[PDB]
Amino acid sequence: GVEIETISPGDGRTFPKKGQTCVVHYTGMLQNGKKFDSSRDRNKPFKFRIGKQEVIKGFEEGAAQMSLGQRAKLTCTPDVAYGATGHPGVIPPNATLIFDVELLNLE
Repeated sequence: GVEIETISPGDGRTFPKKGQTCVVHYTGMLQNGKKFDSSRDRNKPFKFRIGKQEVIKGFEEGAAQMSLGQRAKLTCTPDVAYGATGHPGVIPPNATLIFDVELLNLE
């Protein structure tokens, strides 16, 4: 389950498609917890493409449901990202993930 909470401004029409390399200022957040990941710290805004299952499934479905300039807010279910496994040391099992995602992309 991917739930989108978009901070309004953007264009609403430039949607990511297959084979398009896109640029996202993401920001990770644990529900009832602190941050765990941020592109704002490294300031390299994470160039990635669509259609290769590179990212987790909760972040993948929310990427296609945004547009250029928009500022959404993800709520990733445990089963789509790590809730069975848990990323060792960083993500516990059965974790519900929160993301601040802005789509300032190319292509």
